[PDB]
Amino acid sequence: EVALQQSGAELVKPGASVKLSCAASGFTIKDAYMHWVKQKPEQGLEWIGRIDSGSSNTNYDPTFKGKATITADDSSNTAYLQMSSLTSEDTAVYYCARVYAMDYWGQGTSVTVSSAKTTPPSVYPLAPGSAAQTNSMVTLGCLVKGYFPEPVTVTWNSGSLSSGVHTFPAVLQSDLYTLSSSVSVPTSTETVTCNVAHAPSSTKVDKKIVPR
Amino acid sequence: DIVMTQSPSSLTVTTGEKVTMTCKSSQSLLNSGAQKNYLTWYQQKPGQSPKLLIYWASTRESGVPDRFTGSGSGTDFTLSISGVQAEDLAVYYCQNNYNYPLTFGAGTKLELKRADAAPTVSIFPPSSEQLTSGGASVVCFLNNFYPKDINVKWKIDGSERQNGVLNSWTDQDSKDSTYSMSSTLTLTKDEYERHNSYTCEATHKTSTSPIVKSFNRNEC
Repeated sequence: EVALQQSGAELVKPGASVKLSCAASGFTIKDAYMHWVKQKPEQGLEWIGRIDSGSSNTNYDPTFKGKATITADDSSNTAYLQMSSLTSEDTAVYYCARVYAMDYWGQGTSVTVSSAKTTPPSVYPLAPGSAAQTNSMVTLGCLVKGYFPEPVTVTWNSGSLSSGVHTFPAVLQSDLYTLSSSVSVPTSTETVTCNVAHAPSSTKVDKKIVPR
Repeated sequence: DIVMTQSPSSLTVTTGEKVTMTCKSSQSLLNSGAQKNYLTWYQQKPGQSPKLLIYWASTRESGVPDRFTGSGSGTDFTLSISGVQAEDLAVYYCQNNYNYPLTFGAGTKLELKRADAAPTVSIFPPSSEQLTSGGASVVCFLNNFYPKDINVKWKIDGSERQNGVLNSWTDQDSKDSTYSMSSTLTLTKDEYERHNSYTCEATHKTSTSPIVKSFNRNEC
């Protein structure tokens, strides 16, 4: 049925060129026109161009001309987006669509351009202290520093802490990211661990936070 | 090209009220033929693709709630969500589907009005391990506050260190319509050890003075 099969994600090195496929179903691309859309991180939506298969037409955005070459294998119902000599700015999500406006957007393929290698994260427990004379609040955290590529998975006590929990965005510190995770617990005495998971490097680390 | 202009980037919305977003354009999107304005209306959410709410300026799409209404004529159009819900908290873009190339606008985001909350600031000295790795980050959690605005300030021994600070902000919360943030000023072991005090100086709307959360390399 009307479906737009993308990829989800791809890590291209810088300078390189990458083609992204987009398998269609429920309709024949041949009798339609695939669109390609660029969504940059934390930014807005922006059109690339669209291959009008049937009439052979395919018009771009002057602001994309050489970089993107939009093609389309009629006998695979896949439409294509070629990305040429990639840079940072080419790092964003690439949508498949049929934006006469229709709704029909694929899943998206996040493309990360980066000369970095899949590096294992570094987990440090932010233990606190500050015991008055019973007079206290309680909150702690974890620090997943430097690893590649995204994403990573922080959980506390394997899913007993959630509310009172927080998990801010992995900021980039030169090809590596760093993610903070905060958990407020009422005053107790026993274990508040931070399980960390990174599928890439095939890593999993459960950092118990013992007081300092 | 046709420039889609839609303000503000964000609009503070109260639950159950009637919000009205606006869009405007350079060329007219009116199609003297069909006589209908070639303007779509999308909504986007963190981790989703856009969703088509209205087309032809005011024609609802199969599944958009009746509480969503299109309007506008010429260059000036609006998205009125009357009876605003929590699922309606998302970004709203207006696109041109009139001419090529296809231009969307920038978006207006809805943030649910909670009531001012003072950040619950906490600072953490580097971990044992953080230091074997020749480095030392000092994390501060400015959790749970309202409104979104607040400026932190780092400083070793009384003097502001505006360097090595990563601030990971956080999109409004669902349950409490609250904000958090994570500023961490990373240093080298010997940078961290050639000093004593470290402070997290949060300036926010609630208090009529700065929030202090200093730690001192040597306390225990």
